Amino acid sequence: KEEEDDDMKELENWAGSM
Amino acid sequence: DTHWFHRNPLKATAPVSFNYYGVVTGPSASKICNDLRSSRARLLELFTDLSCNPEMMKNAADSYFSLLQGFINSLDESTQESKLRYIQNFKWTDTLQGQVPSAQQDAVFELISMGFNVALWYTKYASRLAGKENITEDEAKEVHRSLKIAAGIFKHLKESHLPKLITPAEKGRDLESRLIEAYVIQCQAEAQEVTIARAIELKHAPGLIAALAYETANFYQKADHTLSSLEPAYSAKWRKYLHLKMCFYTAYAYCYHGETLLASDKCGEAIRSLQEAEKLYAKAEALCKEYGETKGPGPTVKPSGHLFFRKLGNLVKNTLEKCQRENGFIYFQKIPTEAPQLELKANYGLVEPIPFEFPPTSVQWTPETLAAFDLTK
Repeated sequence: KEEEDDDMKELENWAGSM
Repeated sequence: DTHWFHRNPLKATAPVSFNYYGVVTGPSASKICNDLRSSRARLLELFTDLSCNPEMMKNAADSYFSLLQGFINSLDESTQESKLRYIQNFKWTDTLQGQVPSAQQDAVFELISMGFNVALWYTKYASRLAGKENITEDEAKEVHRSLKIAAGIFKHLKESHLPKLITPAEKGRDLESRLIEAYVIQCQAEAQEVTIARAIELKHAPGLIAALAYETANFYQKADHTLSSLEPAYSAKWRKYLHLKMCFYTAYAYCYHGETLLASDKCGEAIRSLQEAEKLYAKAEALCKEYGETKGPGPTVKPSGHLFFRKLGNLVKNTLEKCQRENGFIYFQKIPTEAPQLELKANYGLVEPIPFEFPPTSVQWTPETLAAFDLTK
């Protein structure tokens, strides 16, 4: 299943930018 | 793609001259007073300046705080403090107190009070961007960043500076521990709002969205609660905003949670989840009206139509109808009696406030310049 984890990153990168 | 963030008024302060008359003796001590006076004035002007951006604020703020820092920090001993700490009286209004000012003759009081206004400015810069119908991607990110910057300033003020104040703040005042904590929390919730919108627009898994939404609601609840020991009179408007947003985002959680259940062939449960979403949304729909009828700080607003408020409404109906349709030809499942309970996972950290520190004491402060003060009158 496991997709949820993969996505979580894309936010962390968007947020952890500025 | 837009957000509505309730904002209380900025704090206002008495202009401060930094004129010590016979005390100051010398070209150098006089210059530092003018530089303090003018850097302060320029900073204050930015708070109401519409062309101001985050860069200007930081630039003007550092300029002032670095000079102001000469009234607080010792130049050599980290255990000592400027002899000038008490030389100047500073006078400030408070966010819930209207025009009723409060004054302390303490340079530490000024540093915290002005810093607090810098933080508010960032929350207001964020909320202005969030309201543009045309808001771009970069602007949304800036909204998020600005709120995180604000969170970190408020928090820094609270942890490392508030405890220096020899006169504690009275209940309800901006420099009090409990109130200042609510601003930190609100900023996190508001910033997390932007994150959720990107995740939704970006089509992320419903489990993540539901969880993030739920945590957002929880933050709003904690802020609401944090303020709850305040006099109801002047907190009532603000708490209505927080509570409305809390209910509103819980609906978001139930809505996306329904998708998770439906995707799991638990459609009966999914329908029940969406029904709770309708309820939470209606509660929010009720609270947002009370806010518009509730007197208190900031302009009057009537939250219903915000593009944000209506989207969840359309999402709930369409998501609900989808479930029942599946149920009618596919699942044939019972609708559970009790609403589902929410996960409550641990923090996702997407909301971490950006750490703040004031700049170092300006290099204009030297022992010679400092020596040109007091002299005892």
